[PDB]
Amino acid sequence: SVVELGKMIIQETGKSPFPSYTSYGCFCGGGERGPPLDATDRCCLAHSCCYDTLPDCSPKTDRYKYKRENGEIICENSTSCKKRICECDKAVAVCLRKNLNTYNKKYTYYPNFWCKGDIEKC
Amino acid sequence: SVVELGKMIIQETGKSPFPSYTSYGCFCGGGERGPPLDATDRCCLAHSCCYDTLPDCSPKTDRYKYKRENGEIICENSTSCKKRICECDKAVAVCLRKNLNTYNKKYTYYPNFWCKGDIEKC
Amino acid sequence: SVVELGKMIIQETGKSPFPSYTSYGCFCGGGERGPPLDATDRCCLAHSCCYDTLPDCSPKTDRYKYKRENGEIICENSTSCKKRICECDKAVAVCLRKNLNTYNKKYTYYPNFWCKGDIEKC
Amino acid sequence: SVVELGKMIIQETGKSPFPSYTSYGCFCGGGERGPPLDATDRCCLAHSCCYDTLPDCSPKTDRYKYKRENGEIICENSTSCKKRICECDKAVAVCLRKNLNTYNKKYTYYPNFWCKGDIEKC
Amino acid sequence: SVVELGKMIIQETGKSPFPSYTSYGCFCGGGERGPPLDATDRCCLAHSCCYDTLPDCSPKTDRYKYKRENGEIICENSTSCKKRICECDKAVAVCLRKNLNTYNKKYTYYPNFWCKGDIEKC
Amino acid sequence: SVVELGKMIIQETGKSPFPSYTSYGCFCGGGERGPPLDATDRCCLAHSCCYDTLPDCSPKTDRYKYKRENGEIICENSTSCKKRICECDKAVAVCLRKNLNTYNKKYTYYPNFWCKGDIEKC
Amino acid sequence: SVVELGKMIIQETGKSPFPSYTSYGCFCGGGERGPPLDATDRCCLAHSCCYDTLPDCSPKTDRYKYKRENGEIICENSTSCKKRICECDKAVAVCLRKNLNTYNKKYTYYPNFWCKGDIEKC
Amino acid sequence: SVVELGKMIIQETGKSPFPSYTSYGCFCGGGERGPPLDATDRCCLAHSCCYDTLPDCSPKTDRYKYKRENGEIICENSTSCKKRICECDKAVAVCLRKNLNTYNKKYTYYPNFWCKGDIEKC
Repeated sequence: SVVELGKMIIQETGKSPFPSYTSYGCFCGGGERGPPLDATDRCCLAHSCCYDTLPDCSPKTDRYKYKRENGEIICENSTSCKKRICECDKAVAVCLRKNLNTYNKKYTYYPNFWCKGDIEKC
Repeated sequence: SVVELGKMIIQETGKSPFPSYTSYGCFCGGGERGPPLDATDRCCLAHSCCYDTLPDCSPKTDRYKYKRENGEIICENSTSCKKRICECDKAVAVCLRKNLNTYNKKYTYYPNFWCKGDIEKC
Repeated sequence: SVVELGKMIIQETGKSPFPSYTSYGCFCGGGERGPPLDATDRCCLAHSCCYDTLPDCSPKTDRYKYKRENGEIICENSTSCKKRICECDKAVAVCLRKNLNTYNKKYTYYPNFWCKGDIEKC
Repeated sequence: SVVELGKMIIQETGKSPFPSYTSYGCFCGGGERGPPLDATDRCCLAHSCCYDTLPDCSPKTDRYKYKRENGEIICENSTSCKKRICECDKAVAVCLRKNLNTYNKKYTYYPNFWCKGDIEKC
Repeated sequence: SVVELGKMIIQETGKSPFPSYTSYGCFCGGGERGPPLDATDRCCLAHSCCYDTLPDCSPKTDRYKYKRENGEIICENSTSCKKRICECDKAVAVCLRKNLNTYNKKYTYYPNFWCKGDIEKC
Repeated sequence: SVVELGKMIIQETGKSPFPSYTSYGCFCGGGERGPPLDATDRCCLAHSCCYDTLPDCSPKTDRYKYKRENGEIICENSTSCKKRICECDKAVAVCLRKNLNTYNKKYTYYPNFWCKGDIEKC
Repeated sequence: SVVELGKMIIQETGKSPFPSYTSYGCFCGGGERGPPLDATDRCCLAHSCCYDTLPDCSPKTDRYKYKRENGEIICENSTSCKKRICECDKAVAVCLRKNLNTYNKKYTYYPNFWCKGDIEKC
Repeated sequence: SVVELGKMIIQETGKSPFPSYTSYGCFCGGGERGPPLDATDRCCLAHSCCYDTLPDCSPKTDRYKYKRENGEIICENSTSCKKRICECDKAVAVCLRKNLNTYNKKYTYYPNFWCKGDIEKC
């Protein structure tokens, strides 16, 4: 999925996952302590929470297929995980895009240890 | 603490002290002679005045901790100075955030002949 | 003169006073306390000093004329002030051009805690 | 000719003649008093002198044609005037392009009353 | 009094009269034909109409003095023309500032022959 | 007309054809293969389609006149083409304006592998 | 290899594929129609031709490994395709580097009517 | 020592260690595999090597002080470690400033897993 997630993101945002979103805020690129800095950071917390609903999968290595149809990303259905994993990544990509309006260049590289809130729950 | 103030600013105003505020107007990042240029500048003058009520502390260097509850910055209490230095910084970060609407980038490189009035009283 | 000087700057350095020099370091555009930041800043300190040798003139507001011959500035001499003022300006523009090799853009918005030392003597 | 010359210019430099060259330096867009500020301002003086040798014609207005064979300007031979005005324009567009490495954005808008030099000899 | 107007303008807008306003739109820096390109342009048409209520004087030349005061330009009252002229100038400067939020960088240099509208009536 | 269109674009969108629209999407400033990128791009496709209904005209070179009521563009009549070509341009110019809210500066330098869809059918 | 190629571009040129090359001229990032704008573009054309001698492969997607030894790129050999694809990439990366001396940023957003010539011969 | 080194950095280069050098090239912020990407990157390697000559100390953590006289860093000698460490930090700070002429913003964030060279031997 790392490959698929990356593709979806440059595609939906115009920004290369690395470094625009790999360490943005408190949750983009991983993280469990916030609170979130902004909406973009929220998209990331949601994404993680999403992956957490797929313990029977390997969201990072699971390769899958997806197509575009009238602007929307269409997830394949060959297998359960591929579909669900794709849906997680599809959602975060669309969310990042819908939130590009408040994307903050200076939040792109945010020191993880600055996030000291309690561990998020989902 | 100058370090903690920097976080508050980054997190609150959404800008990084350097270069957004280290040279803003007659008082941001330093300065004693006015008159202040705008609301933002005045935030810094007030900040400067707040520090003058802590002659028994070292606001620039005394390191302190803070937390974020309900989106609000909550100052620690291990020592009165840390508490007091922290409250000064919180106010300036919030005052800067409140006045982003009149933030003028040019005051970040103002004419060198501008801050030549007489020292402001607190 | 302030007008004639700017055009000198413009023709000699290729840069417009604003925002290239009106706020450079501790002395360009104004300032009494250093220490100067670099060769460029020192050109302006020397310019400040040069002006101080003309208490019988109005360096900043007494207009004058000058020509260019063989690519060099040639000051007029209708009045003595006009001549001496013009010489001061010609000198700074030449020093500015000459030091373009160390022109630092960041000194255009240096930290507000710099330039707070002794007043330089001419 | 305003058109052909116009065409050649953006084609060679990539800058829209107006407002990029119509008032650059002392000689772009017209001017007899210098001295030139840089190489670009000199391409425009060379241009003017090339038109000065067409009392044979109306170089500013006369219309003509030219081709782009192997990335270059080839003038037509329809009539002497047409052919000789095209060579004036071809020469200045190439000249300007060749000197783009010293084109100064702050010379783009240069007031001609700053050009005190005596009328330029060819 | 092109001096007073010039000063008022950088002071109020941060922009050098030349070249940021000397040829902006259809009316900045002269013009009887619009329509105005925008708010900024409308400030200028206003200014020139103001000057038209002064056949009584010579707006572009009668020198005068003003006081900045508490952020509000304050005109002098030695002569009528100096007061009337100064008021027309102040108004255009405050108008430009107030409309900096729509100042268009590519309207800065706008060819006058593109303004075909009828002769503007005040 | 290409000139007349450009003026229309500057007046209506507040953006200069170059580099704002000369390279936008798969159709602005040229292109036949889609699929169009966004609303701005479809304006151009439509525009290009509008030109196909004028096979007996030379829309790119045929010069025409037009006025401006208050803000509306009014096309001349001298000939059938000038009116028809002009209406085509007024159309795009107005379309480009109405869709500024989704104008994507990145589509100005979009991926070189993006316009391989099928030749669009008007 | 698109991923490996990009990393070679970053390494060899110091520019990221986006947006420095993904839309450069008629061939970088894609395109089959010239004429090629310059040397840099021509590197891409040669690359495209290089990719064509690999119909038995999936140059764009077959991932490979490589090392940097004494300043040089050293391709892998696990399979023939991986070796050949890598050699194609290495040569363009180096080629792109070798021509940084004529890199033109405007070719990053060239006119949309600029690459509709003949399909180039390999 | 993260304080001393951090301070030396901004002071010498004007760039905030984080995020401008905390992950630059293959060696900034730590790392043992290259090869180095450029001049800047080598400074860090040389810095890592310097620390390696101090196994009897704790260079990354050990605190110490320094002074700035006439623009140079002056290390203290309270203990040997503090002196040796400080000279390491100073060296890298100077090295960085000295090579800002090639600082590449595309290298500010370089994926460390892209550095596959053999473990550097100082």
